[PDB]
Amino acid sequence: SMKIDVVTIFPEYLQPVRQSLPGKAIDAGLVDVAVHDLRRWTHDVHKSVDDSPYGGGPGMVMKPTVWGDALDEICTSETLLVVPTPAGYPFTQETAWQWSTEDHLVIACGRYEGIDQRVADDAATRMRVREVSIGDYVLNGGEAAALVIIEAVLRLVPGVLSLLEGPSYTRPPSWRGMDVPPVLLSGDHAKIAAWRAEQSRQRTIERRPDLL
Amino acid sequence: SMKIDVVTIFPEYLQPVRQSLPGKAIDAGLVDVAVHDLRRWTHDVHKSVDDSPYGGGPGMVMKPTVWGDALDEICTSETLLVVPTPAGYPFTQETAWQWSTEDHLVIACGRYEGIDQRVADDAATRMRVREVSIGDYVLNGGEAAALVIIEAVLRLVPGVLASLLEGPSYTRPPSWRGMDVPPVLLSGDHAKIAAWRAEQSRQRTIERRPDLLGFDSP
Ligand SMILES: Nc1ncnc2c1ncn2[C@@H]1O[C@H](CSCC[C@H](N)C(=O)O)[C@@H](O)[C@H]1O
Ligand SMILES: Nc1ncnc2c1ncn2[C@@H]1O[C@H](CSCC[C@H](N)C(=O)O)[C@@H](O)[C@H]1O
Repeated sequence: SMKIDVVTIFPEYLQPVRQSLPGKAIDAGLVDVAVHDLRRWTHDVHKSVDDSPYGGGPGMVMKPTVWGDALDEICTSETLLVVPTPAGYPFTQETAWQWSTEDHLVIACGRYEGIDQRVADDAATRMRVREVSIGDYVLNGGEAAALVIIEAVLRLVPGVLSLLEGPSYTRPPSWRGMDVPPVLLSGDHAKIAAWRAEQSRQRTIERRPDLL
Repeated sequence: SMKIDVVTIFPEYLQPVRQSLPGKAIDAGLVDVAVHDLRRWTHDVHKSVDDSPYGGGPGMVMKPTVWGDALDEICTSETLLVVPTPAGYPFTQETAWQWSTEDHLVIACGRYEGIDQRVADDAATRMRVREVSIGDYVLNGGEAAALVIIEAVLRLVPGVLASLLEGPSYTRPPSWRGMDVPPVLLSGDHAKIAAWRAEQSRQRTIERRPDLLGFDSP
């Protein structure tokens, strides 16, 4: 069984992935995804989640007192706390495999310039904390990153959801003047495998030379 | 003014586009985002969008005929056709800057094992086509990739407006749970604050992303 708790100021962002879980998996207790509005843990009538950065400059920083109360309530000693951030370690398929056998993931979704660093520092003294980037681009908030992480992790949990793969084809054999490569129809399955390997090599050279 | 069309067999999965920054840019009229159900272009009783691969292998491939009809209707020669795929060129901040100047993005979201390669090949005979990966992991579908791409592009479009990681940030109170904000940040010395932030950035980068500074990855 896996529990995923997401904490966010935009809880509606995660509702479609919640509803996408198959009922059989939920009923079997294989997976439970819960979403929490961070504003439940604000202190003031204005429900403030952010404040000006120490040292100056633009933007805002999310408040440690609010996040600290949220994580105190949601996390336990078994929690793996995931903090999406463009300044994080890379989230990769290896990470997804590792996290797919965790009992409890908590995803803390940030906004503005991120979460006051003492939140992660303090949490790390009582649980495991993982600051991760999903790619070399900047989002406005952690919610889209949470969606990517949830999808990549949960498709590796049974019954829930080096070289590049080459092109794929289906019927019809000829379409808009373009034929499916005839080798694929040849019934020479060793040759087909070699053809696919060369297609993957060429595609990796063209698109991802870093991988070779 | 930008137009983004998203084509998917799961249109409800794109509802998050109405939240947060993409939602506000939608409300401000700077961008119009339309989501289309690919099954609208099917003709059979069962609305079939997939068929088994040629050459063997597991899974299913999205049929070219249905996609070709959809893109015929939605795209023009001016369109930038975005095809998310883990086998694509990397989508990066540079890509986001480039696409932020485009008049029309169409995002073709795959499912199953992906879309028959001739769909992209055919589209490229009349428009620009970009097959892109959003990262070194595997999603079940292109819908989450579309949301990432839309968010990263929309925050750059004029009307809403480096090679290093940003260091840590702090806000009030100055002491919390016995944990202090670094004193330099409280000191008011702008030059010492700038130098500390630059050092924190470079130290975080070599620890977390040594590749960005030209060092081996672990
Ligand atoms: N590449 C990425 N990977 C994971 N999370 C990201 C991300 N890019 C942005 N985020 C999320 O979005 C939040 C704000 S981005 C932080 C800086 C600010 N957006 C700016 O540059 O002006 C982050 O704290 C993180 O939660
Ligand atoms: N890293 C990534 N970047 C962009 N899109 C991705 C992606 N991973 C998955 N997708 C999307 O999800 C769809 C199905 S994944 C495609 C099959 C894959 N070879 C597999 O291992 O099963 C793709 O066609 C693409 O639209």
